[PDB]
Parts: sequence; C-alpha cells; structure tokens
Amino acid sequence: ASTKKLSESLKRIGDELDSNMELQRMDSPREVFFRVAADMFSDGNFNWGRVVALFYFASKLV
Amino acid sequence: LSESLKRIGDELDSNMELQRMIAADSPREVFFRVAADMFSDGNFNWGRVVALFYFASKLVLKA
Amino acid sequence: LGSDASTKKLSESLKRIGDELDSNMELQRMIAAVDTDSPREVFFRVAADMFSDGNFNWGRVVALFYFASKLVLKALS
Amino acid sequence: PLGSDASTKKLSESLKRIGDELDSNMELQRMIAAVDTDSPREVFFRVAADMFSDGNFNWGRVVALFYFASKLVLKALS
Amino acid sequence: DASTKKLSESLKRIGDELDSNMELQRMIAAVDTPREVFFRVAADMFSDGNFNWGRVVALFYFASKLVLKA
Amino acid sequence: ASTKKLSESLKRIGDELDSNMELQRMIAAVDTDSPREVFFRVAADMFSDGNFNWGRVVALFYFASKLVLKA
Ligand SMILES: CCCCCCCCCCCC
Ligand SMILES: O=P(O)(O)OC[C@@H](O)CO
Ligand SMILES: CCCCCCCCC
Ligand SMILES: CCCCCCCC
Repeated sequence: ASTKKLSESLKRIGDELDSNMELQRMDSPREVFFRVAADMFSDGNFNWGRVVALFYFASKLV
Repeated sequence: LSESLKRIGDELDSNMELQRMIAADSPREVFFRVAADMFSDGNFNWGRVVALFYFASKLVLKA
Repeated sequence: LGSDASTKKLSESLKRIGDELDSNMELQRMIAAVDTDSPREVFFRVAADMFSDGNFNWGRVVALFYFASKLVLKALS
Repeated sequence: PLGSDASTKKLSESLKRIGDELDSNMELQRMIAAVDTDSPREVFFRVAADMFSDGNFNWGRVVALFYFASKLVLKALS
Repeated sequence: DASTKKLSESLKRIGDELDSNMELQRMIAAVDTPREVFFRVAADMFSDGNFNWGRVVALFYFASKLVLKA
Repeated sequence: ASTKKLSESLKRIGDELDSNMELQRMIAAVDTDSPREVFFRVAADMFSDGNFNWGRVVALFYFASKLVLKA
C-alpha cells in the first residue's frame, strides 16, 4: 500500500495533465524554447516543477 | 504554451498530498516499484512520464 | 598520443566489447524487430525485466542505454 | 493491462545477460580498478584516443567508453 | 591533417583563457551554497533577449563549476 | 545585484566566442562528410600536451555542439 498510494497519485496527476491542457501544441527549435522559457520566468519564480515541465518541452522539440 | 508549462509545473509543485507522499529509504527500489505500478496499465502518456521524472528528480535530491 | 601497460590493455578490452556489441547479429535482429507502434511500452517492458530481480548494476544500465539510443534512432526515420 | 510479449522478453533477457557479463568480467574490472586513481581525466582521454585511433566510431564503442567513464566517476567520487 | 592544428590551438587557448581568468575564477568562487543563483545569473544573462549559443556554453561553464562545489 | 558582474562576464565571453570570425571561419571549414573524424583529430590535438583543464572540455563542447547543428 506504500508505493501504491504514491504511484496512483502521479498516475492521477499525469493523466489529468494529458487530458486538461491540449498539449502536443507543436521552424526554429532553439529560439522558441528560450522564448517560452523567458515567459515562464518573467515572474521570478524558478520552482522545480517549472524546470521539469520545461525539461520535457526541450526534449520534445528535439 | 508559456502559461501551459507554467501552471502545469506550478500545480505539480503545489500538490500538498503529492509532496507529502514523496516524503515517505532506498530510493532506487522504490522508484522502480513506483514506475512499475504507474505503467501497469497500457498507456504511456507524456503526463505520467513527466510526473515520473519529477518524482525521480525529486527522489535524487534527497539522496 | 601516449600509452601504458594498463591503459592499452584497458582500451583494447573496451574496444573488443564495443565491437562485439555491434556485430552480435542476433542482438541486432532483436533490436531491429521492435515495433514502431510504441517504443515506450517496449522500453518499459525491457527496463522492467532488466530490474525485476531486484538487482541493479551499471552494466545493465549501460546495456539499457545501448538499446534505448538505438531504439531512438529507429523510431526517428 | 500489459500481457505477454515473448519477442521483447528474448531481447531483455539478452541485454540483461550482456550487462551482467560486464559487471562480472573480473579481468575487465581488474583493469578498471588498476588505472591511476590520480588523474582520471587523463586516463579517460588516453583510453578514448586509443579506442578510436582506428577510424571506427561505432556506437558500441561509445557505450563501452561511457561504461568505463561511469565507473571512473564513481571511483573518484569515493 | 594540418588544418586541425589551427582549430585545436584556438580551442586550446579559449579553454586556457577561461580557466586562467583570475577575475572570473574569483567571481565564480564567491557564490553561496545553490540552484537559485544559477537562475539569477541565467535570467540576468538573457535579459536583453539574445540567446546565441556561446552564452549557453558560457552558462554551462559556470553551472558545471557551480555543481562541482556542491 | 551581486551576480550582475558575473552575468556580464559570462555574457561577454559568450558574445566573444560567437563573434570570433576567425574561429567561426575554422568551424565552418570542417568537412561535413566526416564530422566525427575531424572532431577526434581536434580533440586528440587539443590534449597533446599534458593539460586536461575543464575549460578545454567546455571549448571542445562548444565546437562539438556547433558541429552538430551543421550536421
Ligand atoms: C579529479 C577530476 C574529476 C574526476 C572526473 C573523472 C571523470 C572522467 C570521465 C570524463 C568523462 C568526460
Ligand atoms: O555507426 P553506428 O554504430 O550506427 O553509429 C553512428 C551514429 O553515431 C551516427 O551516425
Ligand atoms: C523499473 C522500470 C522503470 C521504467 C521507466 C518507465 C519509463 C517508460 C516510459
Ligand atoms: C562518455 C560519457 C562521459 C560521461 C560520463 C558520465 C558518468 C556517469
């Protein structure tokens, strides 16, 4: 029950990110990444979850 | 999109139950058990992969 | 441009290991036969089996990395 | 529900056998343990330079060099 | 084989100029114990909107020395 | 603030790298049909002396990464 309560949480978070935001929204890879990254951190909040979402976004374009 | 990656990472950062469940040893064995239970069904959507990476990246900071 | 008894012997063994990986015909056939349907399920099935016995050593990580990188290239074309 | 996948099992069983030969090759681990614990960047370069001295840059060699690199980073870490 | 000599000699001087820049080494060493000063420098590096690749490598040079101290 | 001086030095270094026309000229003159062999021959020549300082690895990463864009 220990690992099961944690995996169902991440599984619940993962599917709700996949169904809420119409993702897979995707000319020049480097520019547009730094374009959204500058807009992600216009407010000086560099929280860790923002880097993780920005990490996957960078690997998507490659 | 810029606000999409923002609120996605923010709500994942603010889930008090998730941050409490992550705080609950031997990191690699639990990560393998968590990853095996996450994809016990047959869907490997990006959100689960990101949430597993977010769990792994948080799991390596404690070690 | 420089060697030693130990480093030269170490280099030839790593070179022999890497060459036997790429020339293992049966290994290359199994890798080339993976489905382009979902390489994620294949990668998960492989990783789950490689760490099912509760044992984790870096040779298996390295072998999983060799397959994952080849799986990425085949799924690109 | 993930059921069976016999062809993937043949592959994962082979990769698992390959990774265990690397970890249990006592001749390889002896050579890895017996390289200078002083300048790990230097010995890594000389190994890499000799591995690709012949014009062959196949991916299996890169992975074998990455394996030696990964073990090299751990020895200098402990 | 000689065309390599000029290029490798320039990259060699670039790397040595980086590590032997005493003012730069002092500034990198004067940081505090973590991941947030990296973003403070990063957002300060790209505030003019220029994301040319040389700046990313220069930031990688700082981050790698920053992560070694950790 | 305190990081302002360091941020301007890294930004200056990055701008000097990309604007070094003689360096960009040499990187652009690399054989596109064998970028791997050119890289190894440059890397072996860079460390032909006994020095393996981290700055040289970063410079090698700059040349290698620019090599991957053309490839
Ligand atoms: C004491 C020097 C730091 C230890 C680094 C060892 C890593 C060697 C492998 C290099 C791979 C790029
Ligand atoms: O020759 P292989 O082993 O396929 O690797 C080549 C790859 O590194 C780029 O083409
Ligand atoms: C112990 C199995 C870990 C496998 C990671 C799951 C990633 C699949 C996309
Ligand atoms: C050849 C890969 C060098 C990176 C070493 C990483 C060690 C874990």
